Amino acid sequence: KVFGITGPVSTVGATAAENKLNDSLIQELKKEGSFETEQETANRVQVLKILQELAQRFVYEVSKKKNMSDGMARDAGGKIFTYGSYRLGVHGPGSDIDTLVVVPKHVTREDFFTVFDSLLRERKELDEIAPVPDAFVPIIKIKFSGISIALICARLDQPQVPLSLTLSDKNLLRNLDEKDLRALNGTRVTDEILELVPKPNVFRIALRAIKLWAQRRAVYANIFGFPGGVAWAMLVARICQLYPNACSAVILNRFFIILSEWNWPQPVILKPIEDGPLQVRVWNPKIYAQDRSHRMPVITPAYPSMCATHNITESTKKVILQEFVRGVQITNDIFSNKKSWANLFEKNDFFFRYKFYLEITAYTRGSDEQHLKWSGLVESKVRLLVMKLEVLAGIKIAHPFTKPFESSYCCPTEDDYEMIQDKYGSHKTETALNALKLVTDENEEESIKDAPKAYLSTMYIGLDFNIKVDIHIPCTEFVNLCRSFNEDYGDHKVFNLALRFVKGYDLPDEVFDENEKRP
RNA sequence: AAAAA
Ligand SMILES: Nc1ncnc2c1ncn2[C@@H]1O[C@H](COP(=O)(O)OP(=O)(O)OP(=O)(O)O)[C@@H](O)[C@H]1O
Ligand SMILES: [Mg+2]
Repeated sequence: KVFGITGPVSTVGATAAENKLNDSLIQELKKEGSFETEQETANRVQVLKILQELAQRFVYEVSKKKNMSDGMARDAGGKIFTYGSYRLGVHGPGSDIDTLVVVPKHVTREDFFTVFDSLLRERKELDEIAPVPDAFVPIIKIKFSGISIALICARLDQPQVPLSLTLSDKNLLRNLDEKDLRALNGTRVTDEILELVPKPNVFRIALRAIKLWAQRRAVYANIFGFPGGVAWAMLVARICQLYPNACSAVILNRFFIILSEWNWPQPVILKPIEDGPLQVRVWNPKIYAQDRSHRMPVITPAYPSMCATHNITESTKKVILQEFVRGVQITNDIFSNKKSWANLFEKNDFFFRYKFYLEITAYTRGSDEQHLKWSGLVESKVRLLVMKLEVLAGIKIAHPFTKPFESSYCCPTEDDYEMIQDKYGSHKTETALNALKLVTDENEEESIKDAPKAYLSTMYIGLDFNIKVDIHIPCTEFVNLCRSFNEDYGDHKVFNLALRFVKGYDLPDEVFDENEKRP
């Protein structure tokens, strides 16, 4: 049993004391809501039934539009595969379902963003929709029967996709567009990770703990330059390979030690990187300057191997490492009977730890869908601002928080919209925004539900200075950069973007939870 | 072609 590219660090098995801490770890995971209910799971499976119905109808309808016979259009098939954390079996109650739609050659992504998009919109169950056709991997994001779904589409080079099709055959990848290869590899990567760990259930528990920890410590969000689900999965998988007989609790301790001691940017790799024909691009820092720039590379096992942490910046690297060091101290303390699992999973203090914050607000006076598009675009560029800021001589760190803050306002007139852009983002002025603000208290209320809305999504970057530092160049670049995608958001009567420098004590109330109090 | 699954 060779798992991975080296032998194990240790084949020593778990002691009674370690197994006791493993039992306690699992109980803390349960208490903290790591595992969804049976009903919640049933709800996911029901969505998957509908998505398959839609996928096949999608392929049939496209086929017919391309003048194929009734019988041939049916034979074209189409199917779905899960991928991501639900397929891996480490999802929680709040996790999305990642769904890959596999379609034959005559069905393209333009079809996906027109016909399949159309089919989703017919559904009474559709709560939200935000198509993102221009992304490294194009996606339709939806909320369906209250469940977040991520939908991507891979076009195979064959006339038919039978329901029985599997993705094991590497021949299926021949000559495929880069975007489709990435799509198919969502599913293939999950399956290979499970193949590459000595004890899948030890791996699953350890990963559930790392997902909870990373969420709590605010080091989980691919979009903002932190590792996402697959990067965290592969990191845990590597530790599992190195300690094949350890319990999950011990894997956590070793995870923090090994990854804090790791000689970054040496890559984390789960299996020898497969060579392909010269037509196919594989992660290789010797050939590609871009790959050489990856700060903490975590490489997917599925051919062709890619880096799952391209978005990591100098600042987010420093934060991840700080958190690993904390993990070492706390897990050691847990194993020496001084601390609890609860201590490890304690919430971050992002909004207490810096003197200064840069506040980024995307405004939309329009539909919820328009706001999802605009705010999604802006959110996707925040890491670019982080990178521009962190290279400025006077900046010690530019630390992005991992989730936007959403709010909406009743906004009957053009003048009201201009007022909202004035008063928001400062605790000094934020009380004046009410009572236009929508709350879970009065949202049911006919006047509130019926009113035109202005929507806000606000992101924060924590700032620490090497010292006033002039930050106008990165900020102005960012403002202008977002505007040009392309002319879709140039209308200032509907879309706006504002950046605000804010000191810690003037941070909005939204930022602090019930248990917490303003500095 | 500034890597939103
Ligand atoms: N940056 C990336 N590099 C490589 N593959 C990725 C990347 N981001 C997403 N994926 C693929 O898409 C899948 C789903 O992405 P998603 O962001 O939903 O993460 P996940 O693993 O499902 O975890 P969770 O949804 O619980 O946060 C991943 O598991 C992975 O296979
Ligand atoms: Mg997911």
